[PDB]
Amino acid sequence: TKGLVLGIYSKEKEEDEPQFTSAGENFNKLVSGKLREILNISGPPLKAGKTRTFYGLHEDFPSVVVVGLGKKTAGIDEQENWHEGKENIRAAVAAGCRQIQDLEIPSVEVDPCGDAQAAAEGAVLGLYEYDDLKQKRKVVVSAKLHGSEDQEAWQRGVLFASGQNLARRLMETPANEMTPTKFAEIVEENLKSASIKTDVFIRPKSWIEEQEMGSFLSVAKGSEEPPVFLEIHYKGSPNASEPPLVFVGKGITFDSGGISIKAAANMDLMRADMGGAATICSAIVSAAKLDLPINIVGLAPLCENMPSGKANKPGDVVRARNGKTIQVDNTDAEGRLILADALCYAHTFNPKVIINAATLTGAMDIALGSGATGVFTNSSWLWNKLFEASIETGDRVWRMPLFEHYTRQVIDCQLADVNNIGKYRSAGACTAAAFLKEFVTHPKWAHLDIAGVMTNKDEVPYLRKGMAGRPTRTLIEFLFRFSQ
Amino acid sequence: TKGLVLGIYSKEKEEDEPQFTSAGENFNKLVSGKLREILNISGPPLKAGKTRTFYGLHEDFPSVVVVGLGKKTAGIDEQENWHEGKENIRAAVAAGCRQIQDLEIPSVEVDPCGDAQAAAEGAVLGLYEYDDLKQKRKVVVSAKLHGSEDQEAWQRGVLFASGQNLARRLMETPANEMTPTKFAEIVEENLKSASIKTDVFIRPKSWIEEQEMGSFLSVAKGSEEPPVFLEIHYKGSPNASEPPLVFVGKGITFDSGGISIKAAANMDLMRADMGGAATICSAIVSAAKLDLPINIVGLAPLCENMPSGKANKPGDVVRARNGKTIQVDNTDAEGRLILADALCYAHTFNPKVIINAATLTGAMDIALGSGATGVFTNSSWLWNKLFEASIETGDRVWRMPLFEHYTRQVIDCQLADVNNIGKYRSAGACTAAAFLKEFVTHPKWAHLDIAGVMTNKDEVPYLRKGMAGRPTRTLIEFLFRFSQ
Amino acid sequence: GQNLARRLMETPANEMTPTKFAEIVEENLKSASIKTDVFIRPKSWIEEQEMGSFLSVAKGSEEPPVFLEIHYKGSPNASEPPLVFVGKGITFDSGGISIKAAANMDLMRADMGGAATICSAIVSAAKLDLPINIVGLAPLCENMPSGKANKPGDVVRARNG
Ligand SMILES: CC(C)C[C@H](N)P(=O)(O)O
Ligand SMILES: CC(C)C[C@H](N)P(=O)(O)O
Ligand SMILES: [Zn+2]
Ligand SMILES: [Zn+2]
Ligand SMILES: [Zn+2]
Ligand SMILES: [Zn+2]
Ligand SMILES: [Zn+2]
Ligand SMILES: [Zn+2]
Ligand SMILES: [Zn+2]
Repeated sequence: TKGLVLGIYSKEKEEDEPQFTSAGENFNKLVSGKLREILNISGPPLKAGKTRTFYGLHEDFPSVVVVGLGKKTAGIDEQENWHEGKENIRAAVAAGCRQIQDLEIPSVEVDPCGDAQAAAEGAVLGLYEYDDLKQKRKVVVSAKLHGSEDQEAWQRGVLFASGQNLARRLMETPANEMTPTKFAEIVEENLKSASIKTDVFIRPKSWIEEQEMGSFLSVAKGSEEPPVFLEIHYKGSPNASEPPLVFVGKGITFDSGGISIKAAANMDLMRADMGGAATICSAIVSAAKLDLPINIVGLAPLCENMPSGKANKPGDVVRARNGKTIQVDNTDAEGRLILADALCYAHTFNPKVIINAATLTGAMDIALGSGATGVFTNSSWLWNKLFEASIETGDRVWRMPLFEHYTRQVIDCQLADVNNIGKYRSAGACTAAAFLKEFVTHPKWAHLDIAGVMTNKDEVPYLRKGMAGRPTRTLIEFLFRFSQ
Repeated sequence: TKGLVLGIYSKEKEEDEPQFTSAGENFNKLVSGKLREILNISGPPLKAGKTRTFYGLHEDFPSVVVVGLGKKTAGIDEQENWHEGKENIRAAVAAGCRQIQDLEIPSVEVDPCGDAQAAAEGAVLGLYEYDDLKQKRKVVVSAKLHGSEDQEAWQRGVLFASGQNLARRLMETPANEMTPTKFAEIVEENLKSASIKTDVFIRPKSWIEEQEMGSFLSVAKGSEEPPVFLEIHYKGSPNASEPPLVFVGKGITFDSGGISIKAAANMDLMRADMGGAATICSAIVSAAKLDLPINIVGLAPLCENMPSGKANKPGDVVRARNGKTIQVDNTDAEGRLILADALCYAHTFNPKVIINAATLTGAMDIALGSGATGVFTNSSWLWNKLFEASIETGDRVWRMPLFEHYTRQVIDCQLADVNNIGKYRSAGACTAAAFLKEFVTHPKWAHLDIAGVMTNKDEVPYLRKGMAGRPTRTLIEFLFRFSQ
Repeated sequence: GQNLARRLMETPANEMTPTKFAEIVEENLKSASIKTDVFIRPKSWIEEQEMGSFLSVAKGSEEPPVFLEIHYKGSPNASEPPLVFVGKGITFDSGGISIKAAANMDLMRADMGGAATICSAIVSAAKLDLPINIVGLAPLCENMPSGKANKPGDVVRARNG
């Protein structure tokens, strides 16, 4: 069995009938108008994101799925902050591919729909499913471009989507399999497979100790699982001495909260508390695959946050790499503790920019949910580059404030230089960002709180229910544009 | 007796000693150098917002309070989105006036500190206290400009500050006194006092019924306190037919939650659930006092949300003025219910702009706290005007997303056209804003969720602990600039 | 028959009041067969019957309570003993003074499901022209908090004493 996905646009006012894409009309012409005739017989027009299946139209394609693409000239929607045409394509193609898979068809050719990269993204992201640990699995589908004219664009989409899917795999995998060491080894193999101009160092606890990363170590000690500090280098610039861009990611492989233990309900989702590490590392792997002409460094402190007879205790005071003391009032505000040391270490590379990502606060989820990643930055130039990249990818970002108003609430501390939780519950994501800022002196730093976009139910049409791997594509796009 | 407040700046690198303002140096000369001498003897220099008191320097001023103003040329802070110099002045003058009041002095003269409007704002906002119901009260202080050169600017500051204090009084007053009827009567007397070019309509229940405002009526019926729909007009434009700007404010005089009853802790603060109505009505009163050349209409639905044998019941379906049905899944999401009807009615005036304010969600507090008012708008032009105005006033605003992503979660409704609570618990402020949007078709609409700025502890230096009346001055400034 | 029960249960409580429920059941039963009788008993009858337990629940709300009594006389022998069906008809359950939590309280509009299922079954039995006598009983009211609602610890007297 071989399937075919074809697109059709919504009818414009002066048109007599809705228009097929170039590929759609070519196929219609090939079958002497039978595609149009059957679509007409089937009833109401196909709206954006909807699908309909026609059988036996051609010997090579027993199953043809037509998908609605919406308005043909849909461009950048100033109200939604994204390119609507691309989002329509990703949604439609994903829907069409899911139908092909339900029919248990192993291979499908996909209409480029006027934007091969967007089409490929919808197909690859849409078909993804983490099922390594199940006996019963859906049929494996091999999606390929229909035609031979937009090969580069199609493959670019496959590459961007594959980067996001690696992130999703890492996030979804249960914590007993996805340990700090396993995560580091998987990232290592993918980066090396991407380019030979790479270096990876899986730093052990002894190195972490030598580096005086006391804040990170305090979180790790409660668990029996060994911690590691992942450091990756991609040497893409023609000039070896060119200052690198540095990415930092929160790698808590499992967050139980520690002594300040979490409630039971849905705690399983905390296996994805290493999402910041997953997204930044995956973006670097993709940049390496594309061979972007830039130097990039990735840093990811990795460990578990568990309760035991040697775990962090509320009230304990720990010393960060930069000498600042931190009062650990709540052991479950552990992300900011491991990031304090990683951010400090990031300055040693004399980077052009420092960008960190973390599933940092439940407050961010209460704030924006899965609508957009929250971005706190001291550089409007940096905010604008991230914003522009998100418009292209559809994986949106939204700016959040970095004000002294919030800093004041974390430096007001009984025992130390800074407290790991604010004096109030208000503005949880903002006080968390203020805490991170006390460990940053760089002029171009951006903190991405991705807690709200950790998962997908049905919000992003082209992602099945599960860990989302967002905003991997936005980081890749940012890197591509920066390199140009 | 009379007190005196004088300013001094932080010393600049090239300067030999910190410099007094023009008024401070004049006073020093008047007392033959005794002020500089005593300040030197007293020790460490005065930093921004700090104060020090000197006695017996002059027969007419037994107590002189010197206040730190910070850097003289501090202008717009690109990281904080406000004019820092003005904020420094407001804080310093407020601290100085509080010291004079603690000394029980009834009159104080205030140094204009290079910006008489900011000085007056610091004095008038800083001294304010709602103490009508207390037997023991602080001395009533009469603040006046030291000198006469900048009297016009001083008077302007007193006006802006008085507008905010009216909002504070309305918000702070207990609900058994500040009923829908009382609120309307106070606004009425203040508006007529401000200008004869005004009209006030205190609409009774019978009018609300004739207007088919079923959503608003459903919230009010649970209580025995009569509801009113306050409608005010300010006819400032030279052209009577010039389209007006319309303001709408949530007026819940007390929110117990109704059948979906609230928890007891701090429920007393719900007496300020009419803050949206207070801020927009006070801004209009001030605009009228300023004699701005524009037409403005203010709309404020007012009622209590109480449990009883005839109160809204979860699952009930009500019909809004536009004919759209609403499923009331949670009776405590009452603000969006009353606003639905007010927003529909706002369109009948064929306005240029529609701006509503409301203490709408606890989620907004979790999102940004008291750092800034959240602004949801379909117009980037409108966002920029509000943002620019906020830089001047110091009472900050921060943009929040108005995406279909959030709309989808409120139109997914079991029984009606729209549900009063989202399908999920994430992004509460965003889903609430989406709900409001279903009752708006205007191209220039802005929704201000002021729940997080309802109160002040000590975040804003120049406001004592209590209801804040934010962001009244930002609305007044927006109106002033719009008229120019 | 099942869909009628679904409609009654799904309809919001501000529309599906004790009075409205009784009126819908009435029109459907009379439509089903002429061998029927419908009694929409008011509060005064409930009081005469000394139904103190039922009355204690209803008083907290301003919505009038009713005791719905329906008969289907299908047996050839008029004196044949009937089968009696009884259904709980709480049109909305807020819990009263022992108030419920907010989450999903909207579903309590279906707390009259017992009344809906037995009354609809009787309507259907009548449509089928079954040769039996049947009586349906449905006490209907809301359970709301107020200044005159049932108070924990209160003692009430049922019809049997
Ligand atoms: C819900 C989730 C994003 C919470 C963070 N892992 P925390 O417990 O470190 O705040
Ligand atoms: C805390 C406060 C802002 C809650 C609103 N009054 P709601 O109960 O109407 O959401
Ligand atoms: Zn995982
Ligand atoms: Zn945690
Ligand atoms: Zn965490
Ligand atoms: Zn009040
Ligand atoms: Zn409420
Ligand atoms: Zn409210
Ligand atoms: Zn019902």
